[PDB]
Order: sequence, then C-alpha cells, then structure tokens
Amino acid sequence: QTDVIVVGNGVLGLSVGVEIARTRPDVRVTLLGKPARQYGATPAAGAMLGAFGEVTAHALASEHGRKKHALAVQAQRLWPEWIESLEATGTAADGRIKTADDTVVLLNTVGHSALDDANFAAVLTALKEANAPHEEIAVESVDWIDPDPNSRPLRALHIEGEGSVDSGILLAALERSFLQAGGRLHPVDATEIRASHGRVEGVVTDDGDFLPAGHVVVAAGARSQRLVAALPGLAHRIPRIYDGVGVSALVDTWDGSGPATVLRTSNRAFACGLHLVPRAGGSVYIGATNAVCLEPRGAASIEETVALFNCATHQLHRGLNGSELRKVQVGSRPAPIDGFPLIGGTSVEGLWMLSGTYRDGLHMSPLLARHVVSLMDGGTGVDGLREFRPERDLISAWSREEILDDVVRHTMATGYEFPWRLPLEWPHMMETFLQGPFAELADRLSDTYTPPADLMTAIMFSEREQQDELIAYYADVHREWH
Amino acid sequence: VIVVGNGVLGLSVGVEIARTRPDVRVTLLGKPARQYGATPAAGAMLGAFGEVTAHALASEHGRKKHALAVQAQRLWPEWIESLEATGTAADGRIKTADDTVVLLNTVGHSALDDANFAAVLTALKEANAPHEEIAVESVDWIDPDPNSRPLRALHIEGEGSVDSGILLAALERSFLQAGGRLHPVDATEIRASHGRVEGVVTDDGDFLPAGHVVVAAGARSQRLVAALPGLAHRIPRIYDGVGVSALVDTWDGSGPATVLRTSNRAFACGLHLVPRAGGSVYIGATNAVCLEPRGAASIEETVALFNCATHQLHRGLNGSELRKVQVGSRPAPIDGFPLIGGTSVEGLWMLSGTYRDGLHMSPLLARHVVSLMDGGTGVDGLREFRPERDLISAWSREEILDDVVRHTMATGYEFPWRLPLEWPHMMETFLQGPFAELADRLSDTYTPPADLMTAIMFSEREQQDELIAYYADVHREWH
Amino acid sequence: QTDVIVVGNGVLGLSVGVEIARTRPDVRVTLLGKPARQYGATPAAGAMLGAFGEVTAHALASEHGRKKHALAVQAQRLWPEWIESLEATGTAADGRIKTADDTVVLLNTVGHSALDDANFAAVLTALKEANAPHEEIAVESVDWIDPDPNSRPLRALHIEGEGSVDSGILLAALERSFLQAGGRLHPVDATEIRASHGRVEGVVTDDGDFLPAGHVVVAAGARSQRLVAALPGLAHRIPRIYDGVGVSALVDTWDGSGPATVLRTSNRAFACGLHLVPRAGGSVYIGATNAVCLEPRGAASIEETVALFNCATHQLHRGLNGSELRKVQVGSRPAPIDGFPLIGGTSVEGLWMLSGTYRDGLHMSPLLARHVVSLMDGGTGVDGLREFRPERDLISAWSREEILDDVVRHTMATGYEFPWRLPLEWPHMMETFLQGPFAELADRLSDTYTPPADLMTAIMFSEREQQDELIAYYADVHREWH
Amino acid sequence: QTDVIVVGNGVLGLSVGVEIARTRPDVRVTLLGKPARQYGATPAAGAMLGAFGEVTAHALASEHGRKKHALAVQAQRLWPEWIESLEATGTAADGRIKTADDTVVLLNTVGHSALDDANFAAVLTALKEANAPHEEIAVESVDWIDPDPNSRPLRALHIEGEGSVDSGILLAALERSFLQAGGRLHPVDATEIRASHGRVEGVVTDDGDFLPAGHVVVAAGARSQRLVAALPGLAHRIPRIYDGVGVSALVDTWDGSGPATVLRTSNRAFACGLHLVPRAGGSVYIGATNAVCLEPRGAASIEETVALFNCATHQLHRGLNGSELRKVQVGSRPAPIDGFPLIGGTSVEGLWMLSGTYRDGLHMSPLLARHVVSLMDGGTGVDGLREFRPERDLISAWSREEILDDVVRHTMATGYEFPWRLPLEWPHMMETFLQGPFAELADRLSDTYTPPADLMTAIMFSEREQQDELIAYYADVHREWH
Ligand SMILES: Cc1cc2nc3c(=O)[nH]c(=O)nc-3n(C[C@H](O)[C@H](O)[C@H](O)COP(=O)(O)OP(=O)(O)OC[C@H]3O[C@@H](n4cnc5c(N)ncnc54)[C@H](O)[C@@H]3O)c2cc1C
Ligand SMILES: Cc1cc2nc3c(=O)[nH]c(=O)nc-3n(C[C@H](O)[C@H](O)[C@H](O)COP(=O)(O)OP(=O)(O)OC[C@H]3O[C@@H](n4cnc5c(N)ncnc54)[C@H](O)[C@@H]3O)c2cc1C
Repeated sequence: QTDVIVVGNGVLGLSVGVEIARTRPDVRVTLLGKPARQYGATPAAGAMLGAFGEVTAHALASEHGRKKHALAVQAQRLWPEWIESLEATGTAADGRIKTADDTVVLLNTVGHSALDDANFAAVLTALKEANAPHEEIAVESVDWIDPDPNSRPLRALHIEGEGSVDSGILLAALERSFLQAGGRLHPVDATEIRASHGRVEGVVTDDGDFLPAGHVVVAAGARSQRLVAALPGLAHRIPRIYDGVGVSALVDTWDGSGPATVLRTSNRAFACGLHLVPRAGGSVYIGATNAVCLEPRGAASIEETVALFNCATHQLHRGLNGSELRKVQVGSRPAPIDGFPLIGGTSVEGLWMLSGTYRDGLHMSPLLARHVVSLMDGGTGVDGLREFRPERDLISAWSREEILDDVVRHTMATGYEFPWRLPLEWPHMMETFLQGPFAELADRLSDTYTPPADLMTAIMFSEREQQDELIAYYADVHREWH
Repeated sequence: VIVVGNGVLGLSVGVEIARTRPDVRVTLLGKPARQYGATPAAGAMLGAFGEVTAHALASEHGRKKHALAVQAQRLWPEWIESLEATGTAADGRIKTADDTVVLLNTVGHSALDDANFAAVLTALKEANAPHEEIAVESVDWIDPDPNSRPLRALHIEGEGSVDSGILLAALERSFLQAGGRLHPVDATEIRASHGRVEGVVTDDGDFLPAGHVVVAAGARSQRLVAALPGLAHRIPRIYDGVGVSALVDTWDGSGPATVLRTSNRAFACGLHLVPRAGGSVYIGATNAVCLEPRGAASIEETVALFNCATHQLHRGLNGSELRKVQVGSRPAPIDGFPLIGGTSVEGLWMLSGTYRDGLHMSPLLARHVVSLMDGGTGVDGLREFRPERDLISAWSREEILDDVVRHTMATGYEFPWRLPLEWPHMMETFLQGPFAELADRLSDTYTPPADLMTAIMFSEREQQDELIAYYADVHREWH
Repeated sequence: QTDVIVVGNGVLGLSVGVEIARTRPDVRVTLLGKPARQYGATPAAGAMLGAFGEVTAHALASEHGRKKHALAVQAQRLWPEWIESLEATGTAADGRIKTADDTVVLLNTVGHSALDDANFAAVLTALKEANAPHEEIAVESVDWIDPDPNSRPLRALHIEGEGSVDSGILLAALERSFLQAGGRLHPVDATEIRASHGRVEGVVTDDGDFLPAGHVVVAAGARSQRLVAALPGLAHRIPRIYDGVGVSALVDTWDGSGPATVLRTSNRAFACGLHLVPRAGGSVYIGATNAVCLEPRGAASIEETVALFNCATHQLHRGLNGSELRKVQVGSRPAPIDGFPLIGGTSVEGLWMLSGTYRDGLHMSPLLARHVVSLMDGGTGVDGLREFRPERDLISAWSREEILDDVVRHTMATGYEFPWRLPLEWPHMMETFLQGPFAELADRLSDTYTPPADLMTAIMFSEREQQDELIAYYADVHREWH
Repeated sequence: QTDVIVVGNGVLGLSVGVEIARTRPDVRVTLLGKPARQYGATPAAGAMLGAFGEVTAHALASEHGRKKHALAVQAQRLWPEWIESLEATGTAADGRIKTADDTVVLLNTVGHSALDDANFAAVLTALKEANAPHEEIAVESVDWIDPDPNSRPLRALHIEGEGSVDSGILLAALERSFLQAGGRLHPVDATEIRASHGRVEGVVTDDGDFLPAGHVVVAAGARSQRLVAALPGLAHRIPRIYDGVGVSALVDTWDGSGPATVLRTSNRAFACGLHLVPRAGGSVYIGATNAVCLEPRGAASIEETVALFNCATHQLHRGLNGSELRKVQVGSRPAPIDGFPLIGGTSVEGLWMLSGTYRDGLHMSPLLARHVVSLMDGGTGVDGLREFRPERDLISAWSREEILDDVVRHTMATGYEFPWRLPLEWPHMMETFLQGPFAELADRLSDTYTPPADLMTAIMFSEREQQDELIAYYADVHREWH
C-alpha cells in the first residue's frame, strides 16, 4: 500500500496526521488511539509554548542541549500560522487555542540558588543570544499575583511572544483539522507492528484486526519504544522511553479572574517546575510535578498534589487557597533514557518514530511534524534533528562528573523547594554523604553510559532487580553499538 | 408514604417503614448523583465515644445527644446482619473495623485536644465501655513523623466503622426487597392544606399523593419545609457543614485493623483513617459551615487533610495514589442539635440536622420516627430534638465566645503554625472584642455555636443582616 | 563663669566637647559621665556611617524626613577630615577608627514586601537624586556572604563611600582628642541643672558637689529630656525622649575572616534592621534590635538575642552559627516622642541640648557638634537644623492615617521577619483585627498629636496608668503651645 | 605533718579538699586553682542532683552503665547531711545551697521517639526497680510551665527527693568549709607534676614556684589527663579526657517567679538536654548544651545560645522570651574517651585522680570525695568504684554495632530536637546514607576500641590529622595493655 497509519492520538500523532493528510491528499492516513488517552501527556498539559522558559544552565552547557534549544526557538516561529491553519477549520464557538501571548518568569527564594539563580541567568543569556523581545520588569508591575511575602519574587522577566495554548482545544482543533483534510480516526490501539524483509506491512489492533500500510508513524508517547522494540534487533537500537509522570490541576478561581500572561519559574528539581497557564471561563491551570517511573502510573500521589498546591498558593496567588479544585490531571511525559527525543526514520522501510519529547513535545509539535513529513517525502526535513534519530547508540551529552554534580544539586533542591527548615550545618552534611552513594551507583550501572539526574534518582531508589535489569540493558546496548 | 431523601437517614427510615408496615406503599425520592450528599463522603466511623468533647458534655443537650449515640451502637450488629441478609458474598461487607484507637499528639490546641482526650476517657469510664489506654508503641501500622507523633493512645473495643458506599447499596437493596419503590427525582414542594400533608411536587413536574411525608433531605431539609405556612420561624435552619475526605490506594495494599482518629478539632473537623477492603483507605475529614451549599473541595481543604494524615498517621500515605476527593454537606443545625420527629402539620415528619453522627445514629433515629408514625412514643430521650421548636440555647453566650476564640486559635495550632511566641496572646486579645460585638449585634437572646459564628463573622454584611432578621422573627414567633 | 559643662560621654557629648575645646582654647570645658556608660547607645553601636542605608519610603514621604536625610548626606562629607583630626592625637598602636569604606544593601524575602521592597526602591531613588556613586550588582558578586538559600538575597546595591567606624576606637579617640584640646574628664553624673533669672549657674553631681558654668550642653542620650524637664515649664516644652533599647553582639568568626564592606538590609519592623560591621582582629559586629521602652532597660531579652542571631546566621553567613560569642551589647537609642532630634539652644541662657538622634546620632555627630558650637559662638550653624531646635511644640510630620497604616504594616512585618509559617488566610485576618484597636488608641491619646509607629506599639502594650499619664502629657503640651 | 596538694578548684577538688582537711588532722592540704575557673564545669552547672533524671535506655543496657547508676543513687543519700555540714560553717547571709527537693521529667514530641520515648520508659523502670518515691502526673498539674502548645508535654513524671543546688553557693560553701578546717587556698595553676623513683615529689606552679608534697590529687576537670600524661608511660595508661563544652544561662524572669521543682527532659542528642533549675531572688538557670571538642573552648557558639533559648522558651515557659538575660555560662564537662570516670589511685605513689565525671560529677561529689579519702587512708572506700580506677585499658562498655546504631539515632535526633520541618521521605534517606560513613570511621579508628557516639560524631567532623592522631593513640593504648 501507500496507506499511512499514525499510532497515537496525542499532540504529536495528530500534528503529523494533519501534516500528512494536508500535503499528500492522494494517500489514506488512518490515526489510532482511544478518547480516554490513557497516560496521555497532552491532555494533562497547560500548555506553555516553552522555548526560553525551558532554558537551564545544565542544558545549555552541552552541545545536545544547545541543539534541543535551537529547535524550540525554531518551533516558536511556526505557532502563529499553525494556530491560524487549525482555527480556520472551525468557528468562534469552538473556543480559542491561544490562551496567552506572553510569559513572566519569576525568581523567588523557594528553591536552590544552584538551580534557580543559575537558570534565571541562563534564560536571560538565551534571550539575548536569540534577539528575543524581553524585559526584566519590576515585580510590582506583574499583574494579578498575590504571593505570601516570604515566598514572593524579587525579580521578574517578561518574555514577549512566548505564550500558552489550551491543550484540550488544541486536541479538538487537530482532530477537526485532520478530518477536514481527509484523515480517518480509528479509535483502537495498535498491539503490534508487522514487518518482514526489512519493510513495514501494517499494524495489528487490540480488536484483533490487521490494517495494511506502506508507512507506520509511532507517536504513542511513553509506549513508543516498547511497541518498536518487538521488531528484530531494535530492542538495543531504539533508546528506552520511561514515564515522566506529571500532576497538574484545573482550579475555578475565587473571583473568576486569571493572569493575562503565563506565570512560571525556571525548571526545578528533577525537571518539575511551577507555572500557571490562563484558561477561558474563570478556570486556571496549575502545574506541574515530574517523577520518572520505571512503570506507568495513572494516579497522582498525595505528595505530588500537596507540593503542586502548596507552591502555587504561596508563590503565585494566596487566593487559589480558597478556590475550587475542579480536576487533578495525570499524564506521562515520554522520558528518553539518554535525555533526548527520538524523531525520524528507522532501519525498517516505512517505519517512523516521533517520541521521547519529555517536557516540550507539544511546543515542538509543528516543527517535528514537518520534519517527519519532509523525510517521508524523500526530503531532509529540518537541520539539527539528525543527532535525535530514533535508531542510535545512547547519547552521552554530559560527563559522569557533570551528572553526579547535577544529581546531588537536584537532591538538595527537593529540600530548598519544599521549603524545609533545618539546622544550618545539616545541608552541607547531607551534600557530603550523598556524593559517595551516587558515584557508586553510576560506576556500577555501566563503564560508558550515565543516566541523566532525573532517571538516576529513580534508579537509586528502585528495587535491586530493576537496577540489575538496567545494568543488563546498558551492557546489551554497548554490545550492539561497539 | 413518601420519604424525601436518599442518604442514610431517608433509606434507613424507608427500610424500617417498608419492613414493619407491609400493607402501605413507601416511595423514596432522590437521585443517584446524591448532590451535596453527606453519606457517600463519610468513612464512616460508628462514633459514640470518639465524638465526645468537653464542650458537648458540659451541656445537658450534649449529654442527651451522647446518650443516644451510646444507645445506637447496640443496634448496629443486628442492623448490619438484617441488611447483608438481603444480598450475597459478592455485595461486600458493611463492617470494615470493630475497634477504634484515639491518638493524642501535640499538632493542635491543648484547650481542645487535652480537654477532649480527658472527656473521652471520662465518658468511657461512666458508660462502663470496654477500653484501655495503651502504649503508642503497641499501635499497629501507624508511621507518623516523630515531631507529629502521639504520646497517648486509647483502644475503644466495639466502636468500629462501616463502608458508607456498601451501606447505601445494602439499604437500597433491603428497601426494594421489603416492597419499597425508588423514584429517582427530587421533591420541589411539599403540598399541604387544612393542616395536613397531601403529597409532593417533583422536579419532573409530577405530583405524588401521600398521607405521610418524611423529609430526610440532609442540608436541604429545613429549606423544603420552610415554604409551608408559619414553619419558616418554627423549624430551626440547617446549613451545609461542607466536608472533604479522600480514598487512597496504599503504597503496599495494607491498612490498619482499627479506625485511627483524633478527638474533634477546630470548628468540628477532625483527623481519622477508616479501613476499606481491597487495599484502599478512607481519610477524613474537613468541616466548614457555609451559608450556601458547595459541591467542590477548596485547595486549602485538600492540603490540610493530606498534610495531617501523612504527618500524624502514616508517612507512607505520601507515596500512596489518590483515587477520589469526596465532598458532602453535614446537615448543620443553627442551634447545634438534630431535628427528629413530628410537625404541627399532620403526616409531616423530619429526620435531619445530625451534623457529624447521623449515620451512626441512623438505626435508632429510623426506629424512633417509625414508632411515632405508628402512634408509639419511640425512644425516650429524643423529645428535646423535636423539629418544631424555639432555637435551643445549650450554652451561655460567655461559654460560646470562649469556645469561638479557642477554636480560632486551634486553626493555627492544628496547621501547625510557627510564630513568634508573643503573637498567639496578641491574636487572642484582639479576637475577643470583635466576636463579643458580633454576638451582641446578632440577637439579645440567641447565640450561634462557634462553628456557625465563625462562618457568620466572615460572611457578607447582607448575610449577617438577614440572620439578625431571622433571629428577631424566631423570637417574635416563640415569645 | 565662661566655663562649659558637657553632660554625657557618648559620641554627641564627646564630639561637642572636642569642638568647644578646640575652638575656644580660652574657656575650661568639663565633660561628665562614667566609664560604665549605663544605657549608652554609642558603645553598643557598630557603627555604620548610614546616610543612604537609613532611607525609608515612609521617612522620605515627609518634609521633616527629607530634611533629616539632607543633614545625613552633609555629615558624610565631614567624616574623612574628622577621623584624621582624631587619629592625629594618637599613635599606630591606638588602632584605626574607619573599618570599611563601602556598604552593600541586600534584599531578601525574610520580611514584609510593604517595608523591604518599598525601602529598597526608596534607597535607589535617594542615591539617584543625590548623584551618589552606587551600582546595583549581582548577588553572586557580593564577597564573603554564605546565606541559607531559602533566606538569600536576590538583589544587592553597592554604595561607595558609605562605610563604618569602630564605635569603641571612636570613643577612645574622642576622649584622647578632648584631653589634647584642654578638656577635663570628670567621671560623675549630673543629678540637677541649676538655673535662676533664666540663666544656667551650673550642675549638681551625684557625689554631692556643685560645678559652676555659664554653659551646660546636655548630651545624656535617652536621659537628656528627663534632666532638663526639672527646670521651670520645660516639662511640656522639651519633647520627651524614650529608650530605643538595642541589642548587638561581637563575634569571633570561625576562620578570623570578615567582609570588606558593611552588609545591611534597609530598616525593618519598628526601626530595627540587620547588619554586619567589619572589625579588626578576626571579630565582626552584628546588629541590631530595637524596642521602644517607656522605662530604661540595660539587659537583652532572650527574644532579642535569638532574633538577632537567627537573622544574621540565615541571611548573612551560616558560618556565624559556629562562631564564638564574645559579647552581647545593650544600649538605648534616644527615641524622641515626635520622631526628630533635639539639637540647639533653649529659652534658658547658656542651656544647650544634643539628643533624640535615635538610629543615626553617631553618623551625624561631626555636623551636629559644629552646628551647636557655631550657635554658642553667635553664628547660625548648619542650615536646616533650625526645625530640630529642642524647645518646640511636638512635630506632626505625618497624618494620623499615615501612622495607623504604618503601625499595622510594621506589626505584620514582625511576623514576616521571623519568618513565621501560618495558614494563608491568617495574615489578612490579623490585619483586619489590628486596625480597630490602633485607631481607638490613637483617638484616645490626643485630638492633635499622634506618636510614630515605634512609640505607638510600645504605648499599645503598656499599662493603663502609663497610657493615662501620656494622655495627660499630650494635653499639657497642647495647653503650653496653643 | 605530711603535705597534700589538690590540683583543681571545681566541686571534686574542693569536695576532696574539705574531706581530707576535716578527717586528717595530721595532713596540711593546699588546693590550687584560680577564681576565674577557666573552662570550669561546676560554675556553669545548675545544678540538678540527677540520679534517675540521668537514666537512659542505652546507659542501663551496659554493665558499666548500671554500675555508674547505682553510685548516683548512693550519692543522693549523702546530700542532706553534706549540705548541713557545709552551711554550718556560714550564716543566713551566705544563702541556701539547696534550691529544690523534687524534679518533674516532661515528655514532649520535640525530639526523636528513639531517644525520648525509650528514655522516659527507662527512667520509669529504674524508679520502679529502686523503689524510689515517684508518680506519673497529669501535665495540667505541673505548676508554672507555659509551653507553646505545639511544643507541650503530654506526659510528666514527679520524682520525690531528687532536687537541685545552687552551684555558686555550693562552691562558696566548699571554699569557706575548706578554710574553716585548716585548708590553704593557693590561687595558681599546676604546670607540672614532678615524680621520680615512681613517687610524687610535688607540683611546679605557673608563677614558677615548686610546692613539695607526698600526695597530689588531680581534680583539674577536662585538663586532668593532659596534666598526668607528661609522667612516664601514663600517656597510654590514663584514658584521655576531652571537653564536653556546655552552654547554660541565668535569666531574671519577667515577674520574679520560678518553678518549685526542677523541670527537665531526659538526656537528648549527644548528651545534651533541656532543664530549668530554680534559683533564689527572681533568677532561673536554664541548660544545657553539650558538644565534645578535641580542644578546649571557653566561649558559647551562636548555635548553642539559640538552641538553648529556643528549647526553653517553647518547651518550658514562653514568658522566658521576654525575660532578661543576665549571663551566658560556658564550662567543660570532663568527657572520658571510654565513657566512664577516672577515680582513685595510680601506679605513681601518692598520685590520685578525680575526673572524667562528664554530666554528674557534681551530683556524685560527696560519694567520690569519701571514696578517694578512704583510699588515701588505707581503706577500700566505696564498693563498685574499682572498675573506674584511673589507670586502665580503655573500657569497651558496648559493642561496635550498639554504638553505630546509637550515633545514627543521635544524629537524626539533632534534626527532630531542632525541630526541623522536612519532606517526609528525607529522614529515611538521611538514615540510610549516614550508616555507611559511621561504620567506615569506626572500622578505620581501631580493630578493638570504639568511641561512644558523643565522641564519634566529634571525630567524624574533625580534621584528617586529628583522626590520624587518634588512630595512633588507640594503637599505642592497645600496645601498652596487650
Ligand atoms: C466528610 C464527612 C464525613 C462523615 N463521617 C461520618 C462518620 O465518620 N460517622 C458518622 O456517623 N457520620 C459521618 N458523616 C455523616 C453524618 O453522620 C451526617 O449527618 C449524615 O450522613 C446525614 O445523613 P442524611 O441522610 O441526613 O443526609 P445526606 O447523606 O445528605 O442525604 C440527603 C440526600 O437527599 C438528597 N436530596 C436533597 N434534596 C432533595 C430533594 N429535594 N428531593 C430528594 N432528595 C433530595 C441529597 O442529594 C442526598 O442524597 C460524615 C459526613 C461527611 C460530609
Ligand atoms: C553546662 C553544664 C551543666 C551541668 N549540669 C550539671 C548538673 O545538672 N548536675 C551535675 O551533677 N553536674 C552538672 N554539671 C557538671 C558535671 O557534674 C561535671 O562533671 C563536674 O562539675 C566536674 O567537676 P570537676 O570539679 O571535676 O571539674 P571543674 O568543675 O571543671 O573544675 C576543675 C577546675 O580546675 C581548674 N584547673 C584546670 N587546670 C588546672 C591546673 N593546672 N591547676 C589548677 N587548677 C586547674 C579549672 O580552672 C577549674 O576551676 C554540669 C556541667 C556543665 C558544663
């Protein structure tokens, strides 16, 4: 066939489905996935069109991090026309995809100086280098916020043209745009990709059916590598993707008000962060926790709910304390084991992957969709996505020393972000006693690969059998690629 | 007979009527959504001794309410047997625990927690209830933060818990088995004339005729009857004691063998864990008196419930999965006591205003009202709690003003806050004047209990003025 | 006689004694006061040469406040030659009066936004208006500091040429300079100023002696008005001076190090503040608490010691935690009831006053000394110190409404500066319940006079009899002047 | 007659001096030490006549601990007649040695359950086994206390006949009683004990003099072993004594009141504890911190002052917050390296030691004095003090496993006693990461000796060179005794 099957109905699957359907009107594109969107990252997202807000000192200190940042800056330029093209298929009554145009990044002292101070400086530097319009503003000039004075910001950065979308209205607009362009929605899950003679034949679905295709695009979020790893050799050639389990909430504000901009901190301990995304109709979105889990989890923990609520009420608006909780949302950020996305072609003809985007796949979606569609048409797509090809040796973007410094810093940051109150000698004591055990873990896991801090903490506190299984995985990957 | 309401009280009275008068047709109103419903949000504890406070037992009305709770406990074993008998193994067990441990920690006000622990011990000794003060080290399962840990623990034997959801399912099943009819609509209006009930207009526009109407509509019960001539100032108002609770799947599927609880805390909230089947635990429960109904938890309520349970009961709950946040309205009577029995309108009955322990008292209250409807005298000590009455004044204005300041300070100590050491005394001195001024302004004769007085203090001027008018109209009607 | 008696041996008494002795070599000047310096402000002082560091929004919102600030800026220019003139009378072995040239003002969130944010902006504005050399600098560039990250500064302001002196070396240099200029030190206290026919005759001392004089200069710190109030009518003509009881400490640092600059916050709740003043020999000075007391107190409270130590260890340097406490110091800032100093002549011929300087008499001392000496010589002294003449109706520098707003703000700031951790509804509840009782107190005390916030809180929590005595005092002042 | 020199003027030196002078009319006794009492434990002590109040589960789990406890119970019986015999040499105007007859032990949650709950049970058990008069009482029945409700006791234990003395009045009474009995006070320090042919000749003093004697009793507190270690072989034969540096304070209460009983907790992290000892004249004593230091320290750290004040104001009486600080006191508890006292004779003829009594030498003083005086007269003194002879191999009273469990428990207790506020997973994480490094230190120090927890934490955080010097010391002790 020349038929295309997109496996997955998040932002990435639907974005690539829309681009394929619009640019190849001669081909039949079928998109799989159920309206429940189990473990789905996209429906749990605010979401911020985060490019500069996602900048950390640690990310920009590596070549792979600077490459990822460059792609985020490129994606931002596509959003205005992308939104126009999606709203064009609907009417006023469908709601607006865009919920804010601008972002304010706040700097408070409810966190580690080694993350928050370093990251604020890195955001300012990235904005200056990219010639992005921005201004450091008086905190008194930030509208709406009403923090606890002991939790208040002392610096604020207004980023112009870095905004937010309603993730639910975006998903509805993508489905509507996909159908308008001739796409077919088949609400079942793929169980298996069938291939032989190094070529895709199609997909077995969970209702027992077989769908033939010349092209299969896997955009199944955190399930994407588990689906492809079934094919010969690919188990140690496609980097593993884990569940970056994230908790967010929809709140009806006490007075129906909301801020005119996104409000956020820089990224905090183990890739969580605090933000408020404006919504229509007297609602605000607050996010968002992150915990890398070696198995999927579809429910918030008590700890996650309390940390999210406590940070938002103290650092953003005390009025949220008296506001009504409408929904606790949980989704899995696709967390790649080497810290970088899996975008492009495979050694299997007609097999494509769009996954492992962690915190900013939704932001990057229009760029990633256009990249993969260009490749499927025999083009070279977007420059700078080559290192993020899905079939690869694990990337080592940092030295083991850089990661060990990072994991101790992030561990200490879980204290400062709480925020804890301890005797003044205790933090230095904890730092000195954390270094040895993390160094020992890193040395034991592999002679060549080091997991990024977010994954390393999850491994440190996992069962012995899960640790031993990872040592075996790293050894098998090393064997395959060396 | 029409029963208006499908909580524990409506269904309990429906079951008793259907079982004891097989000759009469009983129809029970209410929707499966159970909007603002207290019963489905309840754990629930069969709380008699666990509900004891020094303040309650210092009043005659409080001691009378406590006596009825002790009496109700004796009915539960045969009541549960009679409800499970209409089902099979697959329906699950109503009883989830036989015993309760009351814990005393320092995450609260000495003026509430220390006084209330002593009052519970005294009530157990006076009632000859089986109990013993035990070593905290001997309490199984708990894993508190050491800075939030109990230093005293009290094991109460035969004071247990039921699964409120399995109880509601068992009551509906038992009601149908006894010939009851479930009509899933709400009453909009009780029709009466010549001082006699004719029946009920429903929200699908229909009219249902009846000689008897039993109102058990929880926090909506008085608003429904107040439409009838004169009754607006003769049936004490019932407000929403909005309560937040949660179902949690524990990290390891374990749970305690007993109820774990504190005594009642600031403005009639309290901390407890109720065992459930299938690796779930129930944690509760917040309380906030609202002058209007609210069906959603506030952020503050969720955080306080979770923070107290994780620190004071089990730190493992921190890593446990949140399955459900539950919200319900405890029917909060304006004079602090329930509304149980007959009316000046022939065939009009009320079962409401039970606040924290209607579910516990349900088998006793059901049998009381069914006896009255049969021309009996029901249960001896329920006469003062007749629904058509002047507002009860169970405490002096001075006792209530002391209580409201104590409870206000307890919201700090229960957080728990960390303040400069002069600040609490400063807050106490500056709280006394404004609460005394509010109490004096509201009425020359009536004083709302502390739980309601704080809600009135922080309500709009117009809501305060409407209450002054209500109290004046009640005084006019009864004096 | 043409003899001069200076009553008091603090910075003001000794500074005026030195200037009189140096400029009238024909007259005998005797200076009274004991080496114990009971309740003495000067020996408890760091001290900061604070002009811009003392700026608050509230002070600069009044004409009297702007006038006081102008005089502080003028005093700064006299310090270099004043220090030269004092060290000239000694040798290398006497040690250096100046301990730092520059000041860094730090902004953290361990306080009320309504004080700390407003005051930081006011300091920046005062520096810009005066064309003073200064720079807002990166907190990372502030040397030596090692704060708790949850208590850390996010903004820092370097003020050039605003420094510090060792108060003990200054007092020793002033005594030595006074003797070099022909002054006589008589270590007894004045019990009584004798006057008749509207003219000073001299001073009865506490050893029962009588010293004759044509001139008596009262610089007895917080005792100054109580001494002069004995003279006919002067009880209701010289504004009362109360004890601004201040606690400070000398600490030997863990490693003998100290910062190269003064480190300070702006003034905080009820005119306290946090600062570190460099000292020679591996010592640092930390200060300083403030509590207005209606009666003198010569000992620190436990609360004062804990608040001073807790703030310095968290907000400046955690290493101070392990440092050795050498001395807890207590002194009475002369706190004038109308908020302004008492400098110049009296209706009694030859009777002069130098007092009521509260937080910055030591800084202003060379200017105030030269002013009073000019007046004693028939000059007009320094322009703008005429409004601060000691014999006056009480100044009303602010509206009752401004003071009631200030006293509630400062009350709440005692919480935020602790810092407390409270349920988020409690602060607004406390603010609403504080307003009524402070308004009631202000209305009860007088129809015309309102005490500044620092004094109003002391009166609020004083005995009924002390309140009633103040109502009588205000009534008697009103009678005398209207 | 025959000369005796007592080296040291604390409770032990003066108690033995009084007993010798009273009982030995044949002997001339001279007692050395200065009125400054540098590093002196006794003047910094409250002091509690602590027998049952000093009970811990850990102490009573060892044979040596139970033996030490038995001696404390015996000492209590001597105090009434001892006090009579000392007050008899004075008049009413000298003041009363006894300040309280009874003690209340309070149990609150501002500490580790593994110390405070275990120790409360151990105190109850020791009282029941001894048939001591006591009762567990309602906290509401404890007079005077006004704790923060979040810091309040929930259990209280009244111990009858376990009281307190004023340490300053005791020292004055001992000096007066010593002089009345013919003792000579020579206010110089010993620099050197001279011996040859295995016999004491006398003492070189720090004024360069030599005093001849047949008998030298060393009771120089924490300096006792350093003084004798100069003599041949004795460096590895007299267990080292370190400085258990303790901070306490005298406070004038807001209203002149005080409690009628001692108020105390059981012993807390690394042998500190919280207590209030009644004093006459509107003063109370609060104590007391403890930190084992490898070198003497004569000044309180900021941390010590804050922890003492914070615990007393929260857990005992909030009124202490507004009370006046009269004195911060610092003294060195003589801390023996093997955890037990050094009482009795030496291999050097006429050389005796009374030291290493740590927390309860003052309580035991009448018993210890009578023991040593009996031995010096050719008696056998008190049964059960033989195991505490000063010339010995280091005692090993606990297994390495017991001490490693204890040191981790005590480390965690420094957090719970603060009290800290941390995320709920942090304590378990700290416990797991503390175990390895303490086990490694214990293994490195010696194959045979393990320092008790109080000393082990001091060694853990000492310089590498101090650790290496201790490894050498332990090796040299092993060589000498095996
Ligand atoms: C968080 C929480 C915890 C609790 N824990 C306990 C506990 O541990 N122990 C205990 O004994 N009790 C507990 N209770 C409940 C307490 O006992 C209540 O007083 C009791 O449940 C009230 O029962 P009810 O049947 O009167 O009211 P509800 O349970 O409110 O039932 C009233 C019903 O009437 C319906 N209704 C309303 N208007 C109409 C209408 N017009 N027509 C028809 N139907 C209508 C409502 O939708 C609702 O379903 C708890 C309650 C809450 C909220
Ligand atoms: C804060 C604190 C609280 C305490 N609380 C209690 C309590 O409640 N109950 C209790 O029973 N005990 C208490 N103690 C004391 C404890 O019992 C001690 O073990 C005991 O006081 C030790 O007495 P000592 O005479 O051996 O030593 P010290 O009291 O130290 O006396 C030794 C003396 O010898 C002098 N000296 C040193 N070197 C020389 C030299 N070369 N020549 C001459 N003199 C020299 C020193 O200057 C000093 O005065 C406390 C101690 C401290 C520090």
